[PDB]
Amino acid sequence: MGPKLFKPSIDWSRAFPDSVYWVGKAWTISAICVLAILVLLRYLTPWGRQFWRITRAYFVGPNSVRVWLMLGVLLLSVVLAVRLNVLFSYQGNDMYTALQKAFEGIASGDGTVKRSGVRGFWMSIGVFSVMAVLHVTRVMADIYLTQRFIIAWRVWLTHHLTQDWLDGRAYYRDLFIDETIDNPDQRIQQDVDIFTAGAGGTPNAPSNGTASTLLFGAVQSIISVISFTAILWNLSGTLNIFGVSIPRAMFWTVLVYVFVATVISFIIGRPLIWLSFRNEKLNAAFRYALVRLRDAAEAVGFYRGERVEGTQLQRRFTPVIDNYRRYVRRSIAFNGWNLSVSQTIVPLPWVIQAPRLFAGQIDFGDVGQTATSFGNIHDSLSFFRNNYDAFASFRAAIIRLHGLVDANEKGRALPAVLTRPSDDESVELNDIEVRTPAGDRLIDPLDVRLDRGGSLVITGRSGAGKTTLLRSLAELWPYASGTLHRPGGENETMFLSQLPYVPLGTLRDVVCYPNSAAAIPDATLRDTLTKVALAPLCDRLDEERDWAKVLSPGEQQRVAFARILLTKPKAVFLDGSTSALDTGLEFALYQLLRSELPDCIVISVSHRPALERLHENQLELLGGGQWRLAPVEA
Amino acid sequence: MGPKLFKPSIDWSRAFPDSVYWVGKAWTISAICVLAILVLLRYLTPWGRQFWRITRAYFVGPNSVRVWLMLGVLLLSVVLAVRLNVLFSYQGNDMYTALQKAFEGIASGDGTVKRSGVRGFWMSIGVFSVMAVLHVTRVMADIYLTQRFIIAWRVWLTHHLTQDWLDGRAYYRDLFIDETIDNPDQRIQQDVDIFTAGAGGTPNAPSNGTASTLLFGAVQSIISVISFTAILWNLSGTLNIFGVSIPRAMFWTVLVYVFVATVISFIIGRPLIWLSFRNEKLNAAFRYALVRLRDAAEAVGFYRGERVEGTQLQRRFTPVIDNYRRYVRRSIAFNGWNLSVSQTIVPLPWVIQAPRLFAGQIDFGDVGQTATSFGNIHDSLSFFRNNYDAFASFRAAIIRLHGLVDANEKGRALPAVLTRPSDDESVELNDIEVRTPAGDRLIDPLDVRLDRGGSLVITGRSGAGKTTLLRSLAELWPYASGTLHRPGGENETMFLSQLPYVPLGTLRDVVCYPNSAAAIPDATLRDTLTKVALAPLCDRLDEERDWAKVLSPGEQQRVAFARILLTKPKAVFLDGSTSALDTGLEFALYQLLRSELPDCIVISVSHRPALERLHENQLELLGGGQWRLAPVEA
Ligand SMILES: Nc1ncnc2c1ncn2[C@@H]1O[C@H](COP(=O)(O)OP(=O)(O)OP(=O)(O)O)[C@@H](O)[C@H]1O
Ligand SMILES: Nc1ncnc2c1ncn2[C@@H]1O[C@H](COP(=O)(O)OP(=O)(O)OP(=O)(O)O)[C@@H](O)[C@H]1O
Ligand SMILES: [Mg+2]
Ligand SMILES: [Mg+2]
Repeated sequence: MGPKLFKPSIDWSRAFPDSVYWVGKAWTISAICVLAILVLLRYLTPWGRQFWRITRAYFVGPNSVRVWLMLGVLLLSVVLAVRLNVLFSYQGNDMYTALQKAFEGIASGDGTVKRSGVRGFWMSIGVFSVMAVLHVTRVMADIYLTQRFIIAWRVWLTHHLTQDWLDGRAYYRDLFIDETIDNPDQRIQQDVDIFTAGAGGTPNAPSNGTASTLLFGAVQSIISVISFTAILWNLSGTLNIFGVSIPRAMFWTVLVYVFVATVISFIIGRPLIWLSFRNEKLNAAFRYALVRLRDAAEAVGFYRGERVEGTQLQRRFTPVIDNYRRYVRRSIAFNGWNLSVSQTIVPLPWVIQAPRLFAGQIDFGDVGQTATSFGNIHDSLSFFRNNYDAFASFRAAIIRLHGLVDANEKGRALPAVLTRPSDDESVELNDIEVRTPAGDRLIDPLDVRLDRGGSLVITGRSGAGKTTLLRSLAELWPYASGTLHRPGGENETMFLSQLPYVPLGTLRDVVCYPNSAAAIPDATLRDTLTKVALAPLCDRLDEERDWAKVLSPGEQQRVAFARILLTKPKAVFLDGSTSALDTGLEFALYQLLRSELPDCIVISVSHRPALERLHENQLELLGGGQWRLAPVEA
Repeated sequence: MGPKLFKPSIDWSRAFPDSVYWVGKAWTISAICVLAILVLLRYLTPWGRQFWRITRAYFVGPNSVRVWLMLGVLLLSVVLAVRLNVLFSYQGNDMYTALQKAFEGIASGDGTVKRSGVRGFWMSIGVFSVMAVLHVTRVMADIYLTQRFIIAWRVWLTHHLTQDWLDGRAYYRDLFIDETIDNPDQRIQQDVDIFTAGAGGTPNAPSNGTASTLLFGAVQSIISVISFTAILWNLSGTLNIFGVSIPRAMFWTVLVYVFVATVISFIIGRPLIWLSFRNEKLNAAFRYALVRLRDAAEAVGFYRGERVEGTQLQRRFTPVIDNYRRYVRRSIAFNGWNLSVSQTIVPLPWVIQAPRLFAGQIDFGDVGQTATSFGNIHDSLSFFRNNYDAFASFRAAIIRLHGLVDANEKGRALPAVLTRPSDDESVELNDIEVRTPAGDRLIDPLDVRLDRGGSLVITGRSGAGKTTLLRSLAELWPYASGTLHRPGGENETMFLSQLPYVPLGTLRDVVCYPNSAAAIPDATLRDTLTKVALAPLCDRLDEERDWAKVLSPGEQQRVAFARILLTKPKAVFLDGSTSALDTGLEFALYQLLRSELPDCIVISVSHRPALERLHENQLELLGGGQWRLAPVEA
């Protein structure tokens, strides 16, 4: 309380050479405990145990020597933010220190403290011109850095998940597992963005800095409590209320005040998670019902069915807007509580340090410098309930993804049929039985053996087990028993489907489907198209329009016979394959196939009685188990 | 500058009875010009001319007497926010007025102004206890109101758009228009939320108040400039810089300072729109390539095609992350400019009103009350460039939707075939010619006439014009010419498709497809299923699993013959319909159809030569135009 002209808090020279040493002391002692508190979170927390299984291999191994070095700069770019906020309070003390001398020198009649109290006011603006360029050049050097880390996380994670999805035929076997999951188109396109952005339940947009990320919004709000506690601890008073006498009231009041409002802020947003998990599923079972309609547009027009289908969208839409009107009724009562507790504390330090100012105990700088600090350590400890709803939707993005990796791990543990390679050319099978998930019986244990040159046709009933035998002989059906010896290899067992399939790309990839695009010489790609009477498609081989609804269904089978000859297998199975072709061109194709390929074991399924002149054995399924194998004659 | 104890600015009694009259004066004079400035925006602005065509009928007509009454309360709940912010400055003047008397009474030796200067300090907290409950009970009474307006906008708009999509067979004819649009599954599920939320390019989440909406963030930032200009205008000084002498410098400096930084903030974010339109299309042509894979899972397994399809996702993914690394390079240089101009103005009023305080011109209240006002009218005029990027993505949500309503209006202006109702039972056609969009010729102008009891089969070549004639006779194909007389009605011309189709719902809707669910008596729904040998599906009629991949393709045709008999038409066309059934059950079905329905004009397309014993006429297409019509014998 001395009548000296002006006393600055710090010397302001040897201030920058001293504020570099504190950063170097507070970097390492933060990092070597942050790694400990993360490693302690991986083991003993059930929302974080499922985190490491999702994104394991990106952090260990040899390639992760660059990710940690990118991560280690962002801790520096947070300590450098706390160190500026300390000096923004140490500057703001001096204005309210100098403006008391500059006032009372006028009323006291002094002429040497008014002249020497205003020299401090033209000093404290001199700090606010260099501590305000470093604040602007930091934030613009922070948006660019944290926008080049999550890109290299997303572009690796959405490649790691797809290769595990379609690795082991797990894109088909997931429909037979017990606790089935739904619409995996959303867990790759959409819910990898929210999981790797870390912000909320919202995808990232190019303005998210470090201060809006759930991991780095916490370490910034823990360092900024340890650093701002050495100032208030030697500033509070001994408030003697009735009863007991508190030694330091201001520092110990906020610590019990935050704790009561923290526990109440956790038992309100408790079912807030499962109301934000259903909203991402009900708005994904709605967008499937339109994509099923769009590329089925031809068959709905012939039926005039625009009044039944109009009921289904209203039946699948109305539980979305009904599961939103009880989700907005929860996130008002929770958000109305964390506003009514962050307002009724703001005129607190102005009344506990009020009578110590009208008496000469302090000198008007400490009131403002106390208000700035109490409005900082209370807000930075208020991070752990004011950002709870933006953690809830994030925790519904970890369960949603973890239900995919642990659904194609249980997708390959179902039984199948064992295959072994033959020695030269033979298709034999010892015993094969197949069933139905209801628990029926289709085929009894049967036996057959075929050699290099041979043929076989399978006829039977209308819908009693004729494709299921083909679905079980390629390791694609779960309920079966037996073995198989095949002429194995890479592409030596070519199947075809009862319904035709085309790919998505250009016309150069529609004809060479199992092979790649450039592995076929273009000089004789067009020549084999003339052998199957597709002359007017020899041109326009480099178009780009979709071929799903352009070609006829009778034109998608003659292109498959071009797919057979461009791979040259030895164990071709094919069913249907002439559902639209007339008689007169079919056996011409078969006499072409026999004369271009001498020895391929043709195994077919047909209904019209005009193919038995081309096969030497015949298997008939009477349905229910009784089968008969016989050679044909005349 | 009087030495009186304390002078409050307003009387603080008859303050609430006077602050109600100003709200009533500032409500109507705001509304009757806001309607004018909106009506002037509808006509003469090309981003707003397309706005009224999207959402026209929700604002005119008889039902819109409730929407305007819901809208008129939110203007009151914004004027009530500006009127509190005026008094938050009129309160904050009094602290810095009283704390000068309370200081200089200590140094001057006075004992009757120190005692009577501190009584003002225990008055200005008495205002901060009632003007802080009304701030909390307003915001929590504002989140609830604006969350029940956009729900009743979304739940009407996403119903208005779908009924216009599939009204006039415009879900199929859009593939023949000139400037084709893509993936209309996204313009209904996703891009109705951003258009009706009004916030940014982000969907709404249940914490958006009035202060985060592009319409009501502007009227709140125009009233709050007219109201805060009567205070600074009688407070600035006459700053005599070298050269000319400005009469009122502080008020006229900010007005030319915002204008220079506003024009520069518009020529930086100029191509920011078309970089935020491509991001919503490239992340919607990626989510189609997985939904095409998921329900095509059977045919890919037989082909082992997991290496070509793995190239296509990487070919369709990499221009998404490449159209993001030049979008983050634009929204840093723009966002680095509107931060470097909202920082270099903040120590301005502390240095223009500095020497008027160390001399006794003003009395330390006006410095703070000037700083609070200059940090308010500068920020509220800074709304029109600090919220420009969140307008750009919104303007890419109006073009994206307007390309849908103006794409099924041009989707029904294509030519077709004219139909007229017959008198009793007759299918005649005068002349019909059909073509191909390349400009080929399929069928010459032909003629045929059929009566009550009759039949016809159409055979021909492999893929030369046999379904296109059926696609043009139901007003579904654009390139055709001619007329038709039909036995019309509601459901008296039933077609079938060459590929079978099932609906999505339960098993009660898979068999009664053009009719509704409850319009069929359940006592005889099961009895007609026994006539087509579907006995073991008579049970389990109320299941819920999807029937796309459960039934066989040979089982989806015998259920269609149950769809025919449950509607009883007179002019049934059917093609294929026996692609999987063996001989022996087919003519049993036809002799069932002839014996349950006596007179229906059966018109079929078939390839196997076993149906000509059931028809009396026959049309043969030789391909290229030459056709022949003849009766069959033996
Ligand atoms: N974009 C297109 N949309 C529809 N048809 C096309 C298109 N481009 C070409 N076409 C022609 O349409 C014909 C399809 O014929 P249609 O629709 O009658 O099937 P189809 O010949 O009856 O098949 P099938 O005879 O095997 O049952 C093809 O021959 C093809 O030349
Ligand atoms: N969820 C299911 N998945 C697969 N098959 C099922 C399922 N439920 C029942 N099935 C049985 O599978 C049989 C389908 O037979 P398959 O797959 O061999 O077709 P298909 O009988 O060859 O058809 P078609 O003989 O007309 O070509 C049906 O008879 C049905 O009883
Ligand atoms: Mg089958
Ligand atoms: Mg056809």
